[PDB]
Amino acid sequence: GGSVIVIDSKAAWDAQLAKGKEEHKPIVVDFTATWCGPCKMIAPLFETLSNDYAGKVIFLKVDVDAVAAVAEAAGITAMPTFHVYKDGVKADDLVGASQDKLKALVAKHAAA
Repeated sequence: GGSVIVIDSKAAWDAQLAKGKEEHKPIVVDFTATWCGPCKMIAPLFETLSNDYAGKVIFLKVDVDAVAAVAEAAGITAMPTFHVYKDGVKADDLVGASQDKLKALVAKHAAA
């Protein structure tokens, strides 16, 4: 629908990071899992934020169990974990289900 893009493979992962680099837009990733309770609780917000920032920020969702290769490379240990990517590299992160911190993180990078 143009909101959250579900990553299903490493190939998709690489294509999306490249997209952020080509469009010069920051990417915010939600590393989650079906067994993660707090992840289930913050997902509604991540989606809303994706509607609120459509066109300014690209939102990706990675199910760690479904795409182990990306999860491992990303260095994930606790859920949920949020990463910000710019020009193809990790630029910032947030770990935990803090709604107030998630909002601040997105707003911060939506700017400059």
